[PDB]
Amino acid sequence: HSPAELYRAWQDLRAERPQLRARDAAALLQVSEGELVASRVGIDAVRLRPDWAALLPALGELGPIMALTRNEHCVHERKGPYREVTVSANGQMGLVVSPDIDLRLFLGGWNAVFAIAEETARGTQRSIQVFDQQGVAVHKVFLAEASDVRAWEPLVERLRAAEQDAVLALHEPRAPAAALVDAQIDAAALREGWAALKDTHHFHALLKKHGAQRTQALRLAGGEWAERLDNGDLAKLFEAAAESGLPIMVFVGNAHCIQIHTGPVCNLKWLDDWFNVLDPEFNLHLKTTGIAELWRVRKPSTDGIVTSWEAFDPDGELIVQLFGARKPGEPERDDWRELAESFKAL
Ligand code: HEM
Repeated sequence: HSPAELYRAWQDLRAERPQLRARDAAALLQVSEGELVASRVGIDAVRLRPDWAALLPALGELGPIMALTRNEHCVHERKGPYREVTVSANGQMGLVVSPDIDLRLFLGGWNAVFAIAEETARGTQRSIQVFDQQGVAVHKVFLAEASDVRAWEPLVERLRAAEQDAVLALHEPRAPAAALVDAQIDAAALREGWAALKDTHHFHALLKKHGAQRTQALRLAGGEWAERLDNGDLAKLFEAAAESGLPIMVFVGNAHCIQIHTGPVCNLKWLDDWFNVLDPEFNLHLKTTGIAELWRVRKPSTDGIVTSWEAFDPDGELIVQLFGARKPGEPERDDWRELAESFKAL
């Protein structure tokens, strides 16, 4: 097929199935979302340069936006101004640090970026959308009610790519080391290192060190460090936290982007298999059925023990993580720890 052909095929599908979102439609059309979006260029999308160092700070020009980051089973939507942005010297790491938009950006796999200005009945819905080497969405930022609409066009023109294009280059997915079996992991060393952890940020390196998958290490850590929970407990913890006003942290990401909410959750709702947070500045959409394992995890650090809940899919990938709200230098709060431990292990 061609990009003109793809665009047409998609519009035909959406006419048939207006509930279908871009990501769903792309799958039905047997292409990546990135490809689908590129089929839009010259119609209602403009391809931008992948110049993250200029683009990311510039989004701050737009005022309050909505940032959307998801994986297969969980969608995180947070509202606020896109600041404060810092991008590393080597241009491979980005941060957005603020009480609202709070992001960790791993720019290396970021491949293509488009500015979309989509006709609505009456207005136009504008978004910046980023895609990875495989065409899978990385991160999106949506203009909303309160955005500075006049920043839009100058931003697009400044970042507009020379070759507008509608094809999109994609790379074949890169090496998966085969997992070791549990019996091949040095469990004592891993536990020793676990006990020695000084900052929750060092966890990743610890896994790399012993060659263990994250779920695998939890399994081998022992009950004092990690315990499996009934999968249905996660929604219940949200419900209990809603009940008390406890400020929590909710981490949701994919291989290339992590988005964080800090604060309480208040308004919660089920719709079918979806468990939802539905607050004015924060929406969360969790497909509970996609959760294969749920762990309570405890990690030592310089600020003391940090307790979190970590939900995984069938592939061993993290859906969402919960912590208590905390500043580096402060220990976690008792109310959080009490709630996190209140639930019975399997
Ligand atoms: C700039 C200041 C930063 C602040 C204030 C911050 C704050 C936090 C806090 C409070 C937590 C949870 C509580 C704790 O574990 O101590 C956390 C966890 C985390 N942060 Fe950061 N962070 C920062 C920078 C970064 C950076 C640069 C990265 C790069 C990836 C990152 C990635 C993570 C990840 C993955 C976790 C989850 C840890 C786990 O698995 O236990 N953060 N951060």
